Amino acid sequence: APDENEALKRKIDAAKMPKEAKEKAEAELQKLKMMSPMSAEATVVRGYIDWMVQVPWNARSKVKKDLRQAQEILDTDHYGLERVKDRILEYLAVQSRVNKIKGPILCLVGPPGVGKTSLGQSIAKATGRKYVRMALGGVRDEAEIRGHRRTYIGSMPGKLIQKMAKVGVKNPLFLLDEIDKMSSDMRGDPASALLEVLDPEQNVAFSDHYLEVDYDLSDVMFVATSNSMNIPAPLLDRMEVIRLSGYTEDEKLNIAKRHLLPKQIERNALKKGELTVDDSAIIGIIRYYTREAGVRGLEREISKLCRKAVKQLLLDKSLKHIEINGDNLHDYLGVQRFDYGRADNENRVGQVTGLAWTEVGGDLLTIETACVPGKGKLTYTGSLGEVMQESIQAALTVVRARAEKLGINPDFYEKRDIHVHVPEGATPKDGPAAGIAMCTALVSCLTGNPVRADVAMTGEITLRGQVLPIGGLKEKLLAAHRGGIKTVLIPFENKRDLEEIPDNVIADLDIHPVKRIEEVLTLALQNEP
Amino acid sequence: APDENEALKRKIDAAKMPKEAKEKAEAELQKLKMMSPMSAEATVVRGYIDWMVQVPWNARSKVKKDLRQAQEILDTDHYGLERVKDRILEYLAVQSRVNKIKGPILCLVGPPGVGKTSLGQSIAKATGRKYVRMALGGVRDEAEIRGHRRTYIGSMPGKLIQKMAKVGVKNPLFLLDEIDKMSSDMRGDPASALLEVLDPEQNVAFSDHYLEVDYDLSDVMFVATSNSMNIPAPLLDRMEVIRLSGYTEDEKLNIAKRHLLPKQIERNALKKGELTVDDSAIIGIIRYYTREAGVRGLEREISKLCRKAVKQLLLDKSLKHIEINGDNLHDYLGVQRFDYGRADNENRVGQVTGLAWTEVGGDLLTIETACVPGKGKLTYTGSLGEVMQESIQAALTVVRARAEKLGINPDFYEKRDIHVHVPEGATPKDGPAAGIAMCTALVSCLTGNPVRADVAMTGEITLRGQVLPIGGLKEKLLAAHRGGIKTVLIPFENKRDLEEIPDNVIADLDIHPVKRIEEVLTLALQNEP
Repeated sequence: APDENEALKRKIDAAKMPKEAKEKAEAELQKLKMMSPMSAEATVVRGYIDWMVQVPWNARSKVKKDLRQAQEILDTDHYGLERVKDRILEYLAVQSRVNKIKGPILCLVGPPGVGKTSLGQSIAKATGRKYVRMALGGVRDEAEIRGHRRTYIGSMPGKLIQKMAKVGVKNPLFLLDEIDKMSSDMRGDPASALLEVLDPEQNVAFSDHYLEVDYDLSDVMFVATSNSMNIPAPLLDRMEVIRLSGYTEDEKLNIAKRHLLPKQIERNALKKGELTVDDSAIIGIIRYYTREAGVRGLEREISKLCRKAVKQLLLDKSLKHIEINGDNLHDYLGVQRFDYGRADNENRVGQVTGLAWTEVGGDLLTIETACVPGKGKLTYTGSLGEVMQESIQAALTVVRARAEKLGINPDFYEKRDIHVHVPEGATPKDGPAAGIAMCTALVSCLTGNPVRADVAMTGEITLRGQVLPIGGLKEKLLAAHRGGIKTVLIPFENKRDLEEIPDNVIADLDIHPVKRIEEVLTLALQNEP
Repeated sequence: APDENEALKRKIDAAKMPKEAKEKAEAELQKLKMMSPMSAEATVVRGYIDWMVQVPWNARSKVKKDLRQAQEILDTDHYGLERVKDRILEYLAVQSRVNKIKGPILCLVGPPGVGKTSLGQSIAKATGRKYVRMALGGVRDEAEIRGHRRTYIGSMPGKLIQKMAKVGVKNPLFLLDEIDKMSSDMRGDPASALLEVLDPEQNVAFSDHYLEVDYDLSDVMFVATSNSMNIPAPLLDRMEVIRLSGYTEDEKLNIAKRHLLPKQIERNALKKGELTVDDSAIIGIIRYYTREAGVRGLEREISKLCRKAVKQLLLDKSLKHIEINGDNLHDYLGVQRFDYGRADNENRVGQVTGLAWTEVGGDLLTIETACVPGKGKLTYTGSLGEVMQESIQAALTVVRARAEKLGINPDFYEKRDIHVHVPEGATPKDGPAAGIAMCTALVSCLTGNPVRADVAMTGEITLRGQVLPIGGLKEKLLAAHRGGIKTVLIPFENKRDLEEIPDNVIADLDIHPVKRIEEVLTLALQNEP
C-alpha cells in the first residue's frame, strides 16, 4: 500500500524472468502490497526481491570452445606441472561438445601449498566463466549451504545463493575448497544438500529454505579441492580424483623466479631495480629454511627478504640497490634451522632411516630398536596396529632363522626383551612398509653393526626373507631427495614403476632394486654381516 | 480464514480419494481454515496437502501379464547370465496370477560391480511398473524410513513416502539397495519399520509418524540387493536369496563390446566412427589392468581411453580416426599394474598358493611356513581362530606320521618351532579349507622341496590323511582362472559338483580330484617325496 511497495514492485517488472523466476516473482507480489512499517515483514520481502534481481538468468558468460587457448592459459598458471594440466585438458575436451557435464567435477587433492587456487583461476579463465569461491571446511549444518525458512527478516539465503547472486551469470565456476574438512555435527549431514546442488538430475530443480522455488543450476560448473583422499562416500560419486605432489629443487627455483619473486616484489611496493635475488639465495632457502612439498616457506622467506630490504633501503638514502646472494642471505634470515645432507650423520646402530607414505607427501622417519636383558617380551611404541605386530613377528622369525649366519646368539629371543619405536606410526599408510627397516635395526641391535647413513629403505617383508612391492614410490623418492639421501632401497617388484617417475628425481638418487633380506642387509650395514 | 486456506481447500476436492485418503483429508481440513500467517502452522498443513495430492491412489501402472516379453527384456539388460534371469522368470510366473506377492522379494547378492541396478531396471520394464530406488545403507534410525511427528513445519515424511509421492503409481518397483549395510545405532532397529512396510499383513495399514493415517502398500513390489549374505535375521523372512558371481574372459569381452563401449562412447560425446577398440585391447585391460569379479575396472579404463582419445583428436585437426589395439594400449594407460600367468613364478619352498572363498568372490592367497630352531612351539599369524589351530595340529600329526616316508627327522617337533602365516585369514570362510596348503608348506619347510608353481589347492584335512569336501568351488575356480592358474587340486567328494559349473571355466583349468594327502604331495611338490 505505501510508496515502498510500489518501488519494489517495479523491480519485478524491470527484470526479465523465466517460468520459475516468474513463479517466485508472483509469490513475492502476493507477499508485497502490504504495510511497509510492518516490522520483520517488509524488510524480508524487500531482501527477497533484491536477491531475485541479483539471481542470474537469461544471461551467462561466453564459454570458450577452442582448446589451444585453454592449454596456453593453463601453461602460465603456476608452472604447468605437465601432469595435471593434461587431465584438465581432457576434461575440457569432453566438455567441448555440450554445456552439460554429466560426469565428474575435477576434484584436486594434494599437500597444502600447491597451485590449487591458481589452477581454479586458470580453468575459469580458459573456460571464459566468472570465478567464485566457497569454502566447505568447517561446515556442519545444512543452514550453511541452504538458507533459512521463509520467515521474519534475517533469514538470509545460503552461501551458494549469495555467491550466485553476486556473480550475475548462469554458468559460473563454483570452487569447493576443503571438501575433506567438512563434517556433520549440527543438522544431519549437509552432504545431501551438496548432492542436490551437484547431481545433474537434482541441480535443475534445487530448492532452498528461503528460495523455496526451484532454480536451474545444471549450467553451473563445480570444482572441488582437498588435501587427503578421505572424501565422504556420498560426495565421492560423480567425481574424478587428481592427485598432486611436491616439486624438485630446480622446479621450485623456477617457480620462485617466475611468479613468487614478482608477486612478492609487487606486493611490497618495490621497483624493478630495487631488489635482485640470485639462484643461490633461493637454493639456500629451500635447503636450510623450509622442509615441505609446497612453496609456502619460499613465499614467507621472500616476503621477509622484501620487507627487510625495504626497511634497510628506506633508512639509508645512500643505498641505491640491494643484492642478496647465497652468502649474505643469513644476514636477513639468521641462523639456519634445517640440515641438508647425511654425509656427516655419524651412522648409528639402533637407528634406521626409512621412507613413509603420507597423504600430504612422503617423509623421512628414524625407527629405533632396543635389545635389553629380559625374558623375551615384545614392546612397541608409536601407536602401531596389528599389521605392525605381525610384521615385527615375521622380522623376528627371519632374524631367528638367520642368526647363525649373522652371528647372533640363538637364545636372544628367550633372555632379552625387544622394544621397537616407530615415530609417527599413525601416518595414513595402510601396511607395514617399514619391515626391512625394523629387521635391519634388530640385526644391528643384536650384532652391533652400525647402519650406514645416507641410506633409505621401505618395503614389506615375509617369513622367508622376500620383499613385497609397495605403493607411493614417487612421494618417498621426493622425500629422500629433499632430505639429501642418495642411497634408496626399494623392492624389486616396484622397478617397473620407475618408468613413471621423471628423470629429475631418478638422476639425483641412487636406487637399488632388492628382493631378499640379504641384499638389504649387505647394502645397509657397514660390515658384511 | 485467509485466501490461502481457500486455495488449499480446493486441492482436497480436485483429487479423488479413497476411505483412508478421505480420512486424512478430513483431518487436514480440520487443521485448515486457520490463520495463514501462523508461523510453522500453515506451512506444515500446506506441505501435508501437497503430499496427499502427490500420494498415489486410484491410479497404477499397467502391469504386463505375458512372460515372453519379460524374458526378451531380461535378455538385454547386461548379459543375461542364463542363471539368475531364469529364477526371475520363475518369480514372475508365480506373480502372473494375482497382484499379491505373498512371499519373497527377490533379494540379490554378489560382489560389487555386477548388473544389479540393470537387473532392477529390466524387471521394472518387464513388469510395466515405474522404477524408483532407495538406499538402505547407512540407515540407523526409524526417522529415515518414516517421517517426523505431526508438528511444526520441517517434519517432512520419510524417504519411502517421498518416493511414493514422486512416483504417482500405487504399484511401483521399490528397490532396496545395500540392505547388508543397514545398522541400528540411533533409534532402536529400523528393521521393524521395514517389516511393517514389507509384510503383506502390515503394509496394507502402514502408518507413518507424519502420515499417521494408514496407507495401502500391498500393491507395491519390493526388491532388495546386497553384497554379502549377512542379512539381519528380522529382514531375512519373506525373502529369496539369489547369488551372483563374476564373469569369464570371453564373457567380460562380450559385455564390454555390447554395453560398456557404447555407453562410454555416448557419454563422452563421441561419434560412431571416431574411436575403434578391438578385442586385444579389452583382453589386455582385463589381464593387466584389473583384478575383480565385476566390470568396474573395465568401465574406468574405457572412460580413460575415450577421454584421452577425445583430447588427442581435438588438439590434432589432421587426425581423422583413432584406433587402439593390444600394442598401443599402454600408450593410453601406462605401465602394466598386474601380472597374468604363473609360468615364470620361480617356484618357492615355504610358499603355497591356495584358493579362498569370500562373500564377494573367491581369491588367491599365498600361505607361508617357517621352521626355525627352537623347542617345538606353534605360532600362527593372520588372525586365525580355533578351527585353524586344530587344522594345523592335524597337519602336524600327519607330518609326524609320514616323516619316515617323506624323509623328515622324527625329532622336528621337539627341537624346532613352526610359524604358519595365512594372509587375510579373516576372510568370511567358515572352515579351514587350507589344510592341504599348510600341510604341503610344512612338508616343504622340513624337506626343502619347492612347491610347483601354477598350482592351486583347497580343501579340508583329517588326522588319517583324508581330504574332506568343501563349498564354493565356482568362486575358487573363477579366481584361479583370473589369476592364470591351470593346475587346481580339489577334493574328490566335490567331483560331483563339477557338473554344475559351465564348460567355459572347466575347459581352461586342469582339475585333478584328490582324496589323500599323498596324491596332493605328489602332484604339488617338484620331486617325488
